Amino acid sequence: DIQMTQSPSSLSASVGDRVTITCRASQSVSSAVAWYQQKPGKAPKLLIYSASSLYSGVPSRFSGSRSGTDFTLTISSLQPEDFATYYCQQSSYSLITFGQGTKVEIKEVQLVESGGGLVQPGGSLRLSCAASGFNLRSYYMHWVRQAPGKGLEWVASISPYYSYTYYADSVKGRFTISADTSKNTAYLQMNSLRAEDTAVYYCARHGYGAMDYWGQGTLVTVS
Amino acid sequence: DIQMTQSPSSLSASVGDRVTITCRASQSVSSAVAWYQQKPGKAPKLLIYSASSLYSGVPSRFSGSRSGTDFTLTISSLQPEDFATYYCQQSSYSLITFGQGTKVEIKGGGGEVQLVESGGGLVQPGGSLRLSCAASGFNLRSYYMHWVRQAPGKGLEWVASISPYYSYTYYADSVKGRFTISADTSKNTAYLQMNSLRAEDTAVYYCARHGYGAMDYWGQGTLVTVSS
Amino acid sequence: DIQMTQSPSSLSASVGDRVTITCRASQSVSSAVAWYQQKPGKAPKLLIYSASSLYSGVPSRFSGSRSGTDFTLTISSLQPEDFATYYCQQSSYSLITFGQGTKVEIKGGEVQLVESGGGLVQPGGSLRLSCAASGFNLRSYYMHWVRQAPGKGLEWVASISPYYSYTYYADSVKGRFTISADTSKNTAYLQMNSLRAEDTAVYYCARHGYGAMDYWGQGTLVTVSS
Amino acid sequence: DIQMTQSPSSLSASVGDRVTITCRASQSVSSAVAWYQQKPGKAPKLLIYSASSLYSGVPSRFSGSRSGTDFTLTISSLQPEDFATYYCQQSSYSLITFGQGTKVEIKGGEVQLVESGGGLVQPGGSLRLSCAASGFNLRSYYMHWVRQAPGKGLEWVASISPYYSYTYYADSVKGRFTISADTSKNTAYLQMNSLRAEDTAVYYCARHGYGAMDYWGQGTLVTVSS
Ligand SMILES: [Cl-]
Ligand SMILES: [Cl-]
Ligand SMILES: [Cl-]
Ligand SMILES: [Cl-]
Ligand SMILES: [Cl-]
Ligand SMILES: [Cl-]
Ligand SMILES: [Cl-]
Ligand code: NA
Ligand code: NA
Repeated sequence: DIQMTQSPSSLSASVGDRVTITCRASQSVSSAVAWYQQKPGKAPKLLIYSASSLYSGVPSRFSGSRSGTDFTLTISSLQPEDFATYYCQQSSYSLITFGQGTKVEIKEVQLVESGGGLVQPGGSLRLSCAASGFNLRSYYMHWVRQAPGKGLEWVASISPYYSYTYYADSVKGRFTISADTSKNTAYLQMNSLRAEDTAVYYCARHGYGAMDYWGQGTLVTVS
Repeated sequence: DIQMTQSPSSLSASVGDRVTITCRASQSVSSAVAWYQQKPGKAPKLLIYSASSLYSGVPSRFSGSRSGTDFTLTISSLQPEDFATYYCQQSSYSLITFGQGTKVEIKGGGGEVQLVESGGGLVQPGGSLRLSCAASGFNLRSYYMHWVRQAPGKGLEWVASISPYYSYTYYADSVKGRFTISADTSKNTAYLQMNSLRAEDTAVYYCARHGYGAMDYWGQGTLVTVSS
Repeated sequence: DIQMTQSPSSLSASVGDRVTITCRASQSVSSAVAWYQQKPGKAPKLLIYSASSLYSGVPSRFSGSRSGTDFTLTISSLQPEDFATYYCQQSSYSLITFGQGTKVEIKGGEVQLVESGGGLVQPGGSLRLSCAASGFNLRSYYMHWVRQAPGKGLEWVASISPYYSYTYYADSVKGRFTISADTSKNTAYLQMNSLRAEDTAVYYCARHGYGAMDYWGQGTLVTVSS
Repeated sequence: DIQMTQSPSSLSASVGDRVTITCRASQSVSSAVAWYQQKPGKAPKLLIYSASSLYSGVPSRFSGSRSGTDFTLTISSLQPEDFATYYCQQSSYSLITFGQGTKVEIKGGEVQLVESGGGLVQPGGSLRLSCAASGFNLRSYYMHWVRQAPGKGLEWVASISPYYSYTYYADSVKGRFTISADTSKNTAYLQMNSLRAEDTAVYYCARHGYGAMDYWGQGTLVTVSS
């Protein structure tokens, strides 16, 4: 006797923004509505119960309202730890249902990797890393990869202005790192692809004998 | 002077949803605020002016609001032609400014038939790519699946097809020996392996489902650029 | 074993006109002919299949015919939303082919803006963009230039006032761009000097109205690179 | 010419704890050591560089140390946002390497729910899930099972009432699943019969509080596949 339709299914905002998520109750309506937050890999956490009551310990920028059939969760000033999937729940005397969930996502120096995908062993693949906010000719750039569930593994680096290259032993003679200064883009040319190459591939900018700026990564699955 | 901050920068929604987009004026405020809709490849179109006046011909499901510095565009029930990017605009007596834009994208989609291509990108001649087409709302095991491509400013060109239950493949002469079509029923996904790419392969690649001796459902397409 | 020759490749018509598009099957023939509509930036949409069957949800003003090797798509009364490109498809048991397409386009009285002059230059180069207006007296309105870098948002560039040609510029183009207008020719211009890579964008010209921009041109692409 | 060995591979701690992570350079050694934090599904963030320099905007509770070959990251007082995986990095003039990583995990308050029994079955098979409760009397609360298919949303499965053991079921599992409890042993159960591919999911146990579900277990994975 209850049904909840949640909107939007995802949204991207910036830190400090005001975000609203709606759940429309299209059958029986009551105030027995709760909101949950779920971080990737973890169980849900209760935010609000009885449609508008703040759960003990939950920060005050979360609040809930009901107007007619519409229940709304408002995050008043979005914080970096707020990025998660949010669910509404409605309860009747006989049933419980959940809305479909809303993914809330983040977003100056910027790096964007592309090129990943599901690929066949033995073939070749080019990865790209598009830089903005800086001239990557003036920086060492790095590729670092991470197989699923495993650690960071440095793959290759290329030097500023002279394009000297450095490689991990594990990819030497198979991978070539390069860059197009005119396009402010760095590249990774992967040859003779194999199962160990399955990984998220990150591009990172050198600073301080370290890597201070990272892209979000592109997934390469070899199968 | 004026400055506008638009949020969210993007949202995904479904047909029937009520969607709200905010623009905060951080300086001078008047009700001289307008909203525009822009579709890909197209000029912007005016939706609302003077913060709440609907422009002639715009559907009544679009409304504009103001509360202090906060201006809002509301779509009361999202329709399939509403997926676009939206911009607010503020005018002063000496300056014009726009918000950064909000993209409204289609969600995915439930039990509705949907095709989503991916894998496009820029490659040098001789390079290779593998396109994927992820199906939702139906099992591609039961249907012929097609790839069709369109070079910029040119016509539709059939690329390849793959049959159900038997995996028989069919290719245009222009890609024989270079492209391979396949399907993975367990992932409900079709693929186009593209080897030995040349400049003339530059195009938007669409995946399409067979129905009625025709192609009844189509993806949004993925762009492939082959350039030296 | 199939081949489709589609005619015409383009045509100009008015709302309310009857429009017909033909595809001749030059090789084997069957009833397996379909017709599609495609609008700029969108995937094709199926209109008719098996030469004459109307696809669910398509308006009845669309119909498909066949006489011999010739298949025809008829739009009994063109509506504003029908301006688009149309394609026939033919299938055999071994092949699919598409006709080359027919663009159905609009032809007075209506407000129109048409930008031109875009092109590719090196940093430090220059271009003059022009915006030809019809349907209204450009001298009576504020005219604007707005640009959009690829993948990015709209950015106001410059405005010119009616009757007095007072000019207004965004800070990013001050001292480099000049807006002007020839009212006797109903054309606005954007002289773009000292170009830099960040000026790369589609440039639109827009008419002022209601404190906003009610009519825009289709834009002209400017690319600056070394 | 460089190699880092990181320990522990994982540790469990509470908010307010002092926590230390060690990386031993077993080959050439220098001050060129950095520390990174990474949260699930996100890129690493730089914390410390040159073994002891705090990157701009990193809280002062993070500090880095060196004793000979051993490099140590210390979090003086663990905060909720610090539960993450941490990595050390060493650079030479020719190579970069990373430690194997340290997962820093929350310990468990008094309330715990622990699901077990998840596993792999063929369509038509059966499983019994267990939910062990501690820190509260299960007899006095509604208990719920809620599941989540990979990359999808929460779906309520079943609930059982306190003191009278009334049961409630989702339509999608009616006639296949049975929820039960053993109050004397503080355990709830979900018997899952006649399984199908669509039942594949992480299954959570949850305690009723305030008309909602105030405590959740970490869930147990069920995979149904031919
Ligand atoms: Cl190499
Ligand atoms: Cl490939
Ligand atoms: Cl060929
Ligand atoms: Cl003809
Ligand atoms: Cl019909
Ligand atoms: Cl009609
Ligand atoms: Cl005007
Ligand atoms: Na010139
Ligand atoms: Na059932």
